Amino acid sequence: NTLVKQLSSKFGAISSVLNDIFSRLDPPEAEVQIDRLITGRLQSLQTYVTQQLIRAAEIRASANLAATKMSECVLGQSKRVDFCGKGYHLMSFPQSAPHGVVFLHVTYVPAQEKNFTTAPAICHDGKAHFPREGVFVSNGTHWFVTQRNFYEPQIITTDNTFVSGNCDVVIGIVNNTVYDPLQPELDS
Amino acid sequence: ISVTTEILPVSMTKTSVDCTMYICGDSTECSNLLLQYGSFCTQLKRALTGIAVEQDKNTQEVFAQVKQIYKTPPIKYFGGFNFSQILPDPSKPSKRSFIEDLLFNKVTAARDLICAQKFKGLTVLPPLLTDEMIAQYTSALLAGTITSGWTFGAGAALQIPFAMQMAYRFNGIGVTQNVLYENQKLIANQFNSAIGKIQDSLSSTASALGKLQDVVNHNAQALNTLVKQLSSKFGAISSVLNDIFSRLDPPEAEVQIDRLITGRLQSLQTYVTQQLIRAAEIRASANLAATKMSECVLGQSKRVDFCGKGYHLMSFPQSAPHGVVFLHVTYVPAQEKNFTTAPAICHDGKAHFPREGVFVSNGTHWFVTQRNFYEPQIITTDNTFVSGNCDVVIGIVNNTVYDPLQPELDS
Amino acid sequence: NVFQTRAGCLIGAEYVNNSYECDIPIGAGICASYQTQSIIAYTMSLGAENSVAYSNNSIAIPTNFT
Repeated sequence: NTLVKQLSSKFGAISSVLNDIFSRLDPPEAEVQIDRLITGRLQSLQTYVTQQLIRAAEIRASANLAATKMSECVLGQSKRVDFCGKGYHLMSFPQSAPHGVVFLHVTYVPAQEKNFTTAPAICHDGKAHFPREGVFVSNGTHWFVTQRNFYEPQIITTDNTFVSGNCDVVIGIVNNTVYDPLQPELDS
Repeated sequence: ISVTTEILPVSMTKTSVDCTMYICGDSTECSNLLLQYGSFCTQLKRALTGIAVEQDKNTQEVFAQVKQIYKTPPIKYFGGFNFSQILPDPSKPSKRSFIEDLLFNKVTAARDLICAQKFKGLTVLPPLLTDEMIAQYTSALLAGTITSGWTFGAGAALQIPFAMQMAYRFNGIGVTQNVLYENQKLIANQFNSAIGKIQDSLSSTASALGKLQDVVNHNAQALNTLVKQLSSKFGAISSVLNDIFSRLDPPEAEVQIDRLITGRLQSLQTYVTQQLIRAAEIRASANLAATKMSECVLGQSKRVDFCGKGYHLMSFPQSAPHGVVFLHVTYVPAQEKNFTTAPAICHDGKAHFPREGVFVSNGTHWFVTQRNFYEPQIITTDNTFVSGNCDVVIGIVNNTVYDPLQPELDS
Repeated sequence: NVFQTRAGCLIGAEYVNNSYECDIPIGAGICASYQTQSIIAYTMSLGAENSVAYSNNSIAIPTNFT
């Protein structure tokens, strides 16, 4: 619209149209006015082209980002934080829109938290025990092992713990019992 | 344990230009003559306003990522780690930290240049967010990462002791937790020494903030050349237009005025185009900084050479004039030793492959060890699995495997 | 009325001591909005204020998902 509206400028000439300039002045003198008009219009069109180029570069950057998002979020599962949504990414769906794409992100969010008391290791039979893929918790009386992102208490055993060293070097260790699931069937 | 510093520019300086004062000065005749060229200044105002709002959008996107403002509890024990230099200092009125103060002091009758440029139609607008608000965002992020961990980037903040968080990160990089639980004091001392070295380097070295200084210098040079362009004839008798009007008749004064107007308009166009290109580059840098903040501060990244040189552990943000600074805490091995290995163990006519580690030998015996730390253990059936006979694998060796059940059968 | 901000002088808006999310950005941490039947200029609120209970031996574990 502004490129169209620039056509009414005079640029210092005697008129904004060409036919009256050519129908009122001799060839020796109309040249200056014609040159002024031509130079002004050329400058306007060049400025338009430059702005279009810059905007095209920005659109290209956005398109590259969208292509990367389609490659990772949709065709696979992403471990990147805050890339395919807020939370823990599960999956995604694409939809089309005029000059654009819309991504629907299905994600997982925890809720209904609860407090607990924990210790890093358990000292038993003069040895320190560490969890394999969980965390030690206590409800005030007993001790359990639970997964990090969901509450699922379990009994401490040898199958879900591993031993390394004595229990006089780790800060915060506590005393408890580790249940051996081989002897009770052997003694029965 | 290594700490590394990274500097990223975020935003630019917002500028506004007055056409009439810059071009025609205080002369009314030029003001009347200027109207003939049409709409050449509304476009300039639109472009400059777009850049100005873009800068605020950049800052808001980079820094405003937490819904709630957290505070550290009064007790300052975090398993031996100090953190007293990066946390807010209530004594100073700016509510900033030591490193932040050093960074701000690092980058910097008679009439000031700012007033002289203002008196020619070039003005600077203030940003939406003051420095105090950016400091508060940084403090909230630091408190959230110290107290909660990475849980506050995907939901509610759940408290966890610092040692257990470090154990989880060690498990993430590929080392078991017992290493941390047995070398807590050494790791804490290394971290404190690294922070002290960063302090010393910041206090002594004064060339670590090149990028922001380059941005400031580029803006200053652009303004300087724009101002200097006002004293060129462009082919007329003189730069000053009142002398042109007084000396000679209107018929040629019109030509001289047209020459000056065209030259000044061309200079303004060039300035606007260069500003647009620079703003695009700054926006790209801001997008990179926002991605880095979301990926290295609110979580742990497995990408190589992204959140530091080495094995990534964690990171901390700090503010800087028109930019952000990242402190990356990473893990690097040292004191390596040679060993002899084999791909599998042939025992009882069966091939045995390790479950997590690698097989090593110290000259006479054979052990299984984790990949990134030397911790030998006896080869048993608990850390090994069997697949096929031992006449196919190339390089298999002979040894014995211990079964933890037969000893109990006889005892 | 008259108010003096680091971005200049504001006429026609009344300053209040509360804090809301920004609607029209003026600058230097000052925003404006149309509320109450009047125009009010205020200071931005970054967000809600929170504190987390931290100790040697306390953890928080979720029990449900969304």
